[PDB]
This record gives sequence, structure tokens and C-alpha cells, in this order.
Amino acid sequence: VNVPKTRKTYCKGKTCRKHTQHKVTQYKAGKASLFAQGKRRYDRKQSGFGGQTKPVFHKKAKTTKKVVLRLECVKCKTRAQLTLKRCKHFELGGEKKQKGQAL
Amino acid sequence: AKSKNHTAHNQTRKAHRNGIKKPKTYKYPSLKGVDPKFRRNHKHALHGTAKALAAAKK
Amino acid sequence: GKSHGYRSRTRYMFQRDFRKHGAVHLSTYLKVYKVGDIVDIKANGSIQKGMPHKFYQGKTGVVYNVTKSSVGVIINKMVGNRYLEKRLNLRVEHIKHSKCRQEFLERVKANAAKRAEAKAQGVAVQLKRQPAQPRESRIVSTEGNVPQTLAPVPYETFI
Amino acid sequence: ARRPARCYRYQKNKPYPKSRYNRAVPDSKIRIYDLGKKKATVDEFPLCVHLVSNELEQLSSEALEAARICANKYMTTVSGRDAFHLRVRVHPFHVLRINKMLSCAGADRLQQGMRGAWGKPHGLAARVDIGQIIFSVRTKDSNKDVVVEGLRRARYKFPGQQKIILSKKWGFTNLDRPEYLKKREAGEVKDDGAFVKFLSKKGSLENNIREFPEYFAA
Amino acid sequence: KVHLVAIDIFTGKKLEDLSPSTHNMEVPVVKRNEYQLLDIDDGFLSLMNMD
RNA sequence: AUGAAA
RNA sequence: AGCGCCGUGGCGCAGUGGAAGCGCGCAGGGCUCAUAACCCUGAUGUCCUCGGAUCGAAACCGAGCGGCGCUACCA
RNA sequence: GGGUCGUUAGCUCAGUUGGUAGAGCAGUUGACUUUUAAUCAAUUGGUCGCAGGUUCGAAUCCUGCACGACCCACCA
RNA sequence: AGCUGGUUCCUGCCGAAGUUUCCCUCAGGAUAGCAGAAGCUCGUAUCAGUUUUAUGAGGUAAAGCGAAUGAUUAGAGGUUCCGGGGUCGAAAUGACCUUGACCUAUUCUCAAACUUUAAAUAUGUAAGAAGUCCUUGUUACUUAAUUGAACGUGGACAUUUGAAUGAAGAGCUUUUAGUGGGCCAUUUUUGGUAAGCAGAACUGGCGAUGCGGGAUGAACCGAACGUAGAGUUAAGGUGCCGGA
RNA sequence: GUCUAAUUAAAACAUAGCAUUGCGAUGGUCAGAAAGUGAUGUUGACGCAAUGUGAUUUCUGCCCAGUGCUCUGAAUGUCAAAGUGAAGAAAUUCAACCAAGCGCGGGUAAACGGCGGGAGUAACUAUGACUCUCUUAAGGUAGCCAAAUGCCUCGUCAUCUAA
RNA sequence: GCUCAUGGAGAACAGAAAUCUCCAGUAGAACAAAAGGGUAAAAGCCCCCUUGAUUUUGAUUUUCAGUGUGAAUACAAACCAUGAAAGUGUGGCCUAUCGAUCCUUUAGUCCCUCGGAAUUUGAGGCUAGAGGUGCCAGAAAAGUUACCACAGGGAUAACUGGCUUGUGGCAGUCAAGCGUUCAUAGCGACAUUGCUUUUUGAUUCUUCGAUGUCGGCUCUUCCUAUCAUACCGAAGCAGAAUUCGGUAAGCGUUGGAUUGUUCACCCACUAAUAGGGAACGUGAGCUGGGUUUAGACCGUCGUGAGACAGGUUAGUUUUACCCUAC
RNA sequence: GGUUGCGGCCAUAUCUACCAGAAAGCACCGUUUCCCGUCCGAUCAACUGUAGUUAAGCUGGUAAGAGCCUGACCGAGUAGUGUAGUGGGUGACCAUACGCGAAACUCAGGUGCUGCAAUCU
Ligand SMILES: C[C@@H]1C[C@@H]([C@H](O)CC2CC(=O)NC(=O)C2)C(=O)[C@@H](C)C1
Ligand SMILES: [Zn+2]
Repeated sequence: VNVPKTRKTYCKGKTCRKHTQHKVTQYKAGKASLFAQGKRRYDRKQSGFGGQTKPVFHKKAKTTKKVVLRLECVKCKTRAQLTLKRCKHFELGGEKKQKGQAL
Repeated sequence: AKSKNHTAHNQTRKAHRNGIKKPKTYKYPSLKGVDPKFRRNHKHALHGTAKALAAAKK
Repeated sequence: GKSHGYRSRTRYMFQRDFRKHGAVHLSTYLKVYKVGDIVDIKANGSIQKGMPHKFYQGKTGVVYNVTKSSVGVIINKMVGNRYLEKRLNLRVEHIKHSKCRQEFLERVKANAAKRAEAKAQGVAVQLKRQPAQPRESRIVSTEGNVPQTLAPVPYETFI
Repeated sequence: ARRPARCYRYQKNKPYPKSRYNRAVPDSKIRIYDLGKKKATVDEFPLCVHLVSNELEQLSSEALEAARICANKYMTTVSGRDAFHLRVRVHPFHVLRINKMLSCAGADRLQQGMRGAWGKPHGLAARVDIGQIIFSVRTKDSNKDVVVEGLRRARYKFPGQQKIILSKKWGFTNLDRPEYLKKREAGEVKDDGAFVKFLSKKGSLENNIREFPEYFAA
Repeated sequence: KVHLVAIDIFTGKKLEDLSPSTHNMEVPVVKRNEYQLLDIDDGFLSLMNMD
């Protein structure tokens, strides 16, 4: 699959509230902070004797993730997310699909 | 040790005991699902006609 | 696996027709629909938008709502032990009127005409329908119409 | 080395024909459907005799085959290969399934039984009813008792109560004798290699006169 | 349960394992690709594609 | 490296 | 009986949708008195058969045929 | 005791799934040689174990019929 | 302990389910259904396991295949710039003969996953008062438009207020038990050689149900139960056992 | 010689003998809650500890790729805490560094254990010393057998038998 | 804006198949795929412009508890595209292509809180999405036990019994042929109708708070589909010997070798050495070879504990005095 | 009645082969500067309505026409099917009673009708 690098879409930014041009980029899940309450509770919960205390997941089936975008309005920078289907191969650098060509 | 997978036996006796009551139909039904444009105009029109009838008999 | 889809066991049902494939004629669109109108439901498989479910194929309902290219319809549906009201946002290609209701309205205005004539003369309308009552005596003649005696036929193989 | 026809006799189950779904069958042993002088003509063989059924059953290609051979053997023995035309009138398209178990003592440990009941093909069969003719023949009255002897033998090979009938018809037509004869001393007929083409009162007079000329030259 | 023996391929090293026949075992998405050959510098294979 | 029988 | 694998040159064994690799064997030439080995050369593969999909298959999915393998326990 | 496979030139082996038996070995003759051997060429041989349908018509379609080659055959 | 076993007096009234969905769920539960009890609003109807009239929808039976798709038998008559070839001959889109193709109309047989057609039975809806007609009020909706739409004012339209029949009261809620192993018969029907086999569809029954007949029997036929009496019958029978 | 007392006394265990492994006392093996504790040990490699095999005779083949055991460290691999540095107002973050071990590379089979298929060919035919090829860490060597191991199998030949 | 597949007729190279042109062409093509519907100035092919695959949240349908998830339908308020315009457009022509809580993370609000008052980091919140549970309404998870235990189970197996009888076995119909000649003395292929329950399956009704489980020995009784014996008929019966068939189950049907054996195979006698049933007769009648616990050996399988209707060896066989029958 | 435009139902309207066509109207047709699109003024855009022709299109008629449609006192009350039966039969199956009721075939007929507006001897 392929997508362009810029897209005309609504920007609910409180002065646009209309279609502006949006630079697209991917969404990366973001590095995890320590000192978040789950991690703190987890370090305490695993602290000491008792062994593993929370489950841990292995029964994996999905060979794909949903791909997700960030849409930065060029004027307001009101970012925005919107999600797409599942794709094995993904690409933003789009060499267009020229129909009238050979093999 | 297999089992009986499915059957509709006796369900209609069970239903027709105290069964298939028609839904109570009512005057002045729900104006949900109705075109909201029409809902809105209908509101304002009823306000107008209530005012008019009260002014005809005040 | 067991397969139960929106358009399952529907092949011959949304088969359009013989010698009627392609587009739709225009009275389907020029017809009119109002609240309280009773309507029939047959589905045009050539119009894959606004369709009903095969349950509602060949059924009947009442209008409650009207929009650009579509109409609201109420139906009653047996679910276990009760009839449930079900609301459909259908397309007029799948809608049509109920001529039963049309003829009922015509009977109504004719009944009113009879009541008017009987207000004019006091002449005992008897408005109500009545069944095919049993028939009355008569005398059938025989002239040019003598009874031909008939009797059974023997067994012939007919091969 | 086959299973009994009593096991595969009645129409217990719907028609399972050859198709793009089965795709894989054991071909018949019968392949012939016409015997004798099939290139004979209509007035050549006026008499037509039948063999019908009073059951509603399935008939195997093997019985069809053996009965074909018995009747044709009798006829081609006594009255020669070119004194008659025999025609079978039921084609076996149906197919017969078998859940092949084992024929050992010790299959207990691996049989698994009725899990996997859907059987594979192991033959064919026909499907007949009351009056649906099984065999027909066209010949002359001199050859009559010869051919009905043949049909007697074929009865003895097929199961059930099958009947023989001497038709009121001229050859394999759906036409009766005197109507054929008035037509044929008239000119509405035009012989094919075996069968005949008739004159319609409908359509192109030009084609009719291109054909059937004597009828116009009444 | 299944005894499995497979050769690690970038090394040439045998790998023997065993695990029940019904448990899930991982597979990669390996694919081979042809490539042309150009003037070889130090060990980097000097290759190219049609485009 | 081998080289048929008299 | 159920399930799984495999059918590539004369032989053996590789082969990955844009289209067959290697060795040994074969042939020709040269050296040799002659054959070997040796040096220079060339060729050979309905890719088990049918059908299908594909713009196009040895490959990819059915049909069949064959050579094998695995199953076969508690009684 | 059955289920399968096959029984082709004097020998062996393809055979063609339907109309013609082909290859090899062997033998006879020829070439070769001082004569032989091997090597080259050529003919010889074929109902393919007994009857059926019969493709017009049949070894090979397959029905049975005598030879063999395999796989199977209480039970707790 | 989701498993086995046992679970103490009488009578009266009503009276089941073994099915749906989810559960490491399949010997169990939750949920909905089935059933009881408490009643509540009203007082003969906003109903009916029903028919008729009218109107629709279905694509199963049956039928057809000289109608589509697919399969299929046999002939004939043709086109060979036309597949194979045999011949005349040097050959010639030259001539002839034969043979598989293709074309033509004809013929025999078929289809759960083919069909023009197309039932029976089952199934939806309407048969009025919350209605019909006339007039004009409203609106930010709609219209080119005091045009339409929706809801209304006022008035008129009665006894036949809009077919039949019946209604034993109609409607409404709350709460809760037990159950969630099901089986037999007719008819349709899938698997299977077939099965007192396995499995679905409709209805009725057994379970939970005795009585009379089938000698005998869970289910069949007849008929369903307070205690008694009198008569008459059912199904089945009337030689004797055995009432006739 | 010993065992399953109260269903198995045997081919099982043991045994002598063979072989291997660890250990030089600041130790090996083992114990113990610990301890100024302990067994071997009132001992010292012809010894203590742990294994296998099982008299004598003869003989012990090929495989260190796998799994284990073990020896390297010469290494930009990985690399915890403590510790160091930078940033920051600090929490804190990032970076570097990096023990053993793992990884890397060697050894080891009287350690666990393993020890292949396919074609063609000889002047009768059959067979195949021979040759070719795929592949393995290497392909079962000496020797032994339908033996307590051999499905097919009541294997084929002989003998014992009238069978 | 065009109209596809295919066929026919032409055009050098060029042929069956290269590109071009004309005629027919109701779809016999194509629409990402599975299959089915649907579609011919289109939904197919080409061309032009675009990003409605957007935002707000609600309603509705399907599965259905009228819960969720998923998918879809029709609208309102916005912002947009395309077009001359009507109009169409909230992903793919329709039918499938997917995922809760806690946690983590990102976007929005730049809003709330950090509870003695403030600022700033940081943390925690609200709205909306993702990271994934495929056992797909979603636990975090390898084996063995013949040393075994327990609660139960005839809802569920292994014997017997029962229905069924494919298969096993037995008997018929018909008669191409064989039989020197001749279908039937005797056999009788291809086809077909039945029977039996002595096999083996299939099923799981009874039986899991136990019906003592192969064989032999012993011993009786029964069926006949009669091996022999009695009487008879037919013959390709000269005689002898033999074969087929009828009434017939009265009477009899062995000894041994090997094997646990049923069975089989041999030896020999024999008048003949027929088949079967009785809970696959019979264990308070035997035995205990075998099978069938625990010990042990081999082989193969397994990393291993351990497995093998694979082989071998060793391994407790209880009570009748009651009723009935006798 | 004819013709044109916009049409409803979408074959009685289609298809094939021929025959005819007053007027008028359509159409064929003539031209390329202009907007416009094409490999090409062939298609499409624009101009004149002049040059000319009703040959073709278009309209209608013919065809023992193919096809379509309708009807049958044709087939057929058949096939199938609902309900009942201590009905028959070994069974497959069938008949009877109360009921519903096809298709194919056979024969006969028909071959577009019609709305709004404008126009033509
Ligand atoms: C699988 C991984 C984690 C998973 C989640 O943490 C799993 C469990 C955590 C737990 O212990 N109890 C729960 O309620 C859910 C989740 O949300 C997924 C998207 C991503
Ligand atoms: Zn913005």
C-alpha cells in the first residue's frame, strides 16, 4: 500500500474548522516512561519473593499491525490521528502506479 | 459423547401459550428516527398553533 | 464452517428477473410516499444500496419518515413470543405501494357516497361487505339443452 | 467382487451425478446404446416393442450391459445382426457412494467407523419409474417372438417386475400406424438416415417446397 | 511430539529441538531476491537492481 | 596403464 | 484402510512464476602403432499424464498413474 | 481362504489404453581376417497361457480359465 | 467438591422444561423462554395458533433440455482457401475417395449445488372513530407561488362506524421456583448397505398419564380421571377361555 | 553370595577383575538453621570420593557435527549493581566503562549417544569384485543371528520324527 | 468519451497466435481475490480532476439477550471534491477480510487535580484512537505412571446379549459358454433375488456401588445347510469306483506330531473321520499354557521418566451348610 | 392521420429479406475563420440552409417468416400436492373420500398502444 505525504483534510483547530493541508507522518508508539503508575505498581508487585505476579503474553496470531497517521495542519499545527486497515507492506514515498507500462 | 445439537421442538407451544401479542400501537408516536429538520419545524409550528388557539380563547 | 451473512441464501431472491436486467424504469422514482402510507417490499438486486434484509423481502409495512432518495418503514417481526417494531431506511426502488390499501380507500369513498344517497332518500344502504352467500333457487329449462347421458370410459393403455 | 444391487437399489438418496463438484468417477462398463441395424428406416421397421418398469428404482450399468448382450445375442444369432434396431432409453448418470470399511479381523484398532461416512464413488446407475421405458426395439412381426424372447431374458437379468409391450406405433415414433401411412402415401414425410423429418403447416413455404415437393404436387 | 532438525543458514549450524505437534512454532517471512553484480570494492558486494 | 587365440 | 512425501538429460542430484544448473556418461577433433587417461569442442531435459488460474509455469491448485514413507495404541 | 499384480520371439524386456507386436540377448548368413575371437550389417523367429462381447474389427477394454509375486487373516 | 447418596405430616388450586445466546463451556452455570404467587388500571375491548375478499412475496415439487449453462446417444445433409490423409497424375485455391472436426436442422436420456415456466401447503398486510369529506390556523420546513407537507380549530358524515366467527373478562407490571441429559409416531429429509443407528423440519404425544382395546408393551387406536348411581357409545369384538 | 516379610528367588542386585573421573589438605566429596560445627579423617594418590562394566581367554572398530563436561582468552559482541562523566534547578535522564557467565574458538566417546541411499556394468543367464553419483559428523568395522533382539515368519536347506 | 469475449473477411515480413481495417456480436468478457447475485452511452476500458478512506456525535438493520464486537444502511449540522447542472460521494458494485477490561502510548482540551498557599518539572484525569488476546465475548502454562489414588460414570469403550448384515458363509432365478457333437448328466462367467448370525464390522440399548475374561479337559443336549450308515431317484452309471439329488439328525464322526492356541498342516487307522449352537455352553467343575498388575531381559521409539495386540521369563485361581433344579 | 421534440408501459414494439414513401418535418448533405477535439473538421465544436438527394436512416406493408404476447370448450382435472382412514399391498407404491391444481405440448388469434407541446396538405 502507498499514501502521499500531504493531504487536504479538516483541521478542527478553533480558527480553521475547515480543510487545510496536512503533512502526514507515521505514528510511533512512543517510548515508555518509568515513574508511570503502572510501572511503579509493577515494580512494587514484582519486588521480592512470589515470582511473576502479572501475566505475560505468548499466544500470538496477528502478523500485522494497524497503521496509524499523524496529520499536522501547516498553519495551526493541530495534529490529528486517523487509523487505517491492516497492511503487510506499507510506504509513504509513493512512486505512483503508472498504468501504461510494461512488465 | 455427542448430544442433541439443536431443535425447535415445542417452542411454538411455548410461544402461543401467552404469546404473540401485537405491539401496543399508540397515537402520537415517537418522533425519534424522524428527519430532524421536520422535527424542528414541527416544534415551532406547534408552538405557533398553541399560541394562536390560546389567543383565540384567552 | 457455518455461514450466515446479510445476503446469504438470497441467490434466486435477488435474481433480478428474466428479460428485465439492467436499469429501472422511472415510475419507481416519480411515485410519492407519505407518512401513513402502506407499502410492499420487494428488493431490486440491481440497486445494492438501501437494500432490505431477506426477511423483509416480500413483506409489508408503514411509513414514518421520508428523506432524499429513501423512506422510513415500520415492520412487525416475530422474535420468540412477540412482534417487535423494526425501522428500516429503505430505497424507493425496493418500495412500492399497496393496491389493497388503494382499493380500500376507494371502497371508503363509495361507502360515503352511499351514505349520502341514503341521507338524500333514507333508503337503507347496507354498506358492509357480505360473503359469497349461498345461491337461490331457479328453474333450468331443457329446450335445445336435453341431458346427454354419460358414462365411464374403459381402460386403454395409451402407449 | 461388487456390492449387491439390493444395497444400491432404491432411490434412497437424491441424484448424485457427475459434475465439476465430484470430478472423479469410475467410468461405466456399458458404452453402447444402439444395436442392430440402426441405419434402418422408418417404414423398414414398422413394429415397435418396449420393455418398461413397474418399480421406481436404480439400475446398474452392469445389468444394462448383460441384458443388452443377452437380447442382442439371441437376435443376432437367430435373425441376424441386421433384422432389427435395439435402443436403450435410460442413461446412467447417477453415482453410488460407499464408505469402504475393511475386510479384515483387526480393523478395530484403526477403523474409526462412521466418522467420515461420505463415501467415494464406486459405480453408476440409472433412475427409472413407472412406465419410463428401459428398452425399445423396432423390427417386423416376423421378428416379433424372437425379440420378445430377447426381452424376456433381459427381464430375467434386471431386478423387479418389468413388462413387455407391443406398441401401437410405427417404429420409434410417437405416431400411430394409420396416421403414418396416410402421411407417407401423402408426402409430409422426408426420411433421414434413420429417423424422418415432417412437414409443418407453419413457416417458410419456400423451404417447404424446397422440401416436401410432392405434397405441393398433390 | 515432533523432533525438528534445521540448519541455521547464515552460519551453517545445526539446531535440534522438539516440541508437541500442536503447539505453535514461529516461521520468518524469508524471501530471496536476484541482483546484478558490479565492480567489487572491499567486501561490500557491489550490486544493483533494474531501477 | 594395457596390447586377445594358433 | 487414513495421512504425508516425491516423479527434472542415458543415470544421479540441484532448480526460487518472466524461464533450466552441475558431474558422470555421449559425440567430434588432436596425441598415441591402437584403446585408455589426457588437451580443444558441441549437443542432449513431453520437467509423470490431463485440466485450470495466470499476460506466461517444472514451480501454483485440482483429477488420475506410479515409487516410497508415516499411522496401526488402551482392551 | 481371500484382495491385488503379472504371465511378450529359443531367453529377456518394452509394448499400444483401440488397427498390428518393437528393442536387446541368442542363432543363421554375410563383412572382417592367414583362419578365429570381438566388432559391423542382414533375415530367423512372435494365437502375448482357453472361451466372450467387439472398437467394422480386439492380446492390449474387461468377463471368466491354469501359472506364478506380493498384502492380509481368532481370542482374551 | 460443578460429582454420588439421602432429605421426615395431610388435603386443595395452578402447573413445566430438556430450547436460545455467552462461558477452558459440553455431568455445571448466567441469560431469555416455559410455570406460580402478589396483585394493579379498566369493564367487553388497542384482540384470535381461524376463515373470506383484495393484494403482495417465494423459486420447492412437477415440468423442459428440437430454451440458456453443464453432461449425453445415433443417424443423416453439408463447408473443406480448412485436420489426417488414399488415388488420377509432374503439379495446379486441379479432379476424385475416405476419415476426425465444424455448421445445419432431427432424435434418446439427465441435473441437490441448471433453468424459461411453475404450483399445493405454508407466509405478510388492509378491512376505519387514532376514520372520510369541507373550510382555514400554525411553521424558522418545502414550494416560483397561501403551493405542498405535518399537527390542529370549526362543521358535517352514525345505527350496517364499514366482511365472517368467537371472545370463557381485556390489558399491565413486579417477583421468584424448577428446568436447560430428552425420547416415540405420521409426513418431508441428510449421512450411511442398513440399523430399536446418528441427525434436522412440522405437528401430536411420552416424560409428568391413569382408564378401555391392541393377549402381552412408556409412546399405537379410542378417550384424558373428584365420589357414586342410571343409560348410551368409542376403539375392539360377539365358538370356549370372555360380557355379546 | 543377596532381594521383592504376606502372589515374582530369576537371566535381576552384588561380586572379584577392567576402565574412567576429581582431589596435594588454604583441598575433593558430603553434612549442618547456624556455629570457635562436622563425616571421609586415629586418613594422605598402592589413598579418599564419584561412575560404568561385570570371572578368565580373545577383542574393543569409525563419528567431537548435536547435547553435555572442559581449556583459551588475544577480543570494538552481549554486559547487572555500586562507581565515573555530561545535561538539567532537582527528581531524573543519557552516555561511557564493564566482573564472571553466555557467545567465539579448541579438546573429549571404557561421556550421553550415532554409525546412509541410489544407478550401470563381466563372452549363457543370474550376480556384481569394479565404476559413477546425492548426502552425512561418519555411514555398522570385526564378529553374531529368524538367538530372550526377525514384522512378513509356521523364513529357506538339512537333521531329529511315521508325522 | 468509448463497448467487451468470440467468430467471419481482408492487409508485406506475418505462420494458428504479432499490428491495422470492416460486419455480426444481450454479454457468451471485465469488475484484486472464493462462490453467488448485479452491471452494456455502465458499475466494464480509456481519459480529466480530486482525497467524503474527512469532522460532530446520535438513530437504524444483521448476528441478537434485541448486550457487545464487526460490517452496512438513511439522515441532520459542518468542511470539501467533481461536474454545465441536476446530482453523487462518509472507502472498495453487494455479500467476508476481524478484537473488551487493567496497563502503556499518541492526538485533542491547553481544560481539571496534586487536598496549608504558589511557580516550574513530573505524575494523575476527561474525549478519541492504536499496541492483543485466532481457544477469535479475550487464563500467562510441557510430559509420564504397568507403583498409582480419589469422586463419579453404563451420559462412555473393551466380553456376552440385542437391532443391522455391508463383509464372512449358505441357497436360488436366468443361461453366454465348457462338456467330442449337445446350454442343463455335471459345471455354469456376466447380471440378479433371498436366507443365516458360526465370522468381522457398524451401533452403544442394558451392565462400570464388578454378570469372574481365551483355550483345553470333562459332560450333556439341540439344529441340519447329511461326512458316514438305512431306503430310493438321475448320470457323459457296462461292472467296480464315483458324482448329483430326496426322506432322514435314528446312530456314529477317532488316535497322534508341532503350536497356549480357535484355526491350520502333516502321519495313520477308519464305515466315515460333516459343520455348528446352548451368556463365542461350561473357573463356588478343573487347569492357568496364554492373556492380564507389580520383578526382570532384548530390540525399536523417546533428551528423559517411560511406550509398544512386539518377543521372552517368573508370577496366591476364595466360600455352598440356603432356595430351586437334579 | 403524418412529422419533430420530451416521454409512460419497455418486443403485439425485436430480428431477418424485400416493397413503397404527397407535402411538411427530421435526416443525409455543403464549409473550416472564429470557440473547440481529434493520428485525421471521420467523431465532436462552429457557419450557411446555400449546392444537391430521399438512395440509406426514418415511417409503414408484405412474409403458410424466426421471435414475442394472448386465449383455448387442446393437452390435463393429468403430474404434483394438503387433510383422513385399524384402506390395499412383502415393499416399492397405489386407489378412494374432502380440496387445491401446473408446465410442456396441440390449435386459434395478434405484431405496439398511448400522454404533453409544436407542426404538415
Ligand atoms: C497484550 C498486551 C498486554 C495486554 C494487557 O496488559 C493484558 C492483561 C494485563 C493483566 O494483567 N490483566 C488485564 O486486565 C489484561 C493489553 O492490553 C494488550 C493490548 C497488549
Ligand atoms: Zn488547522
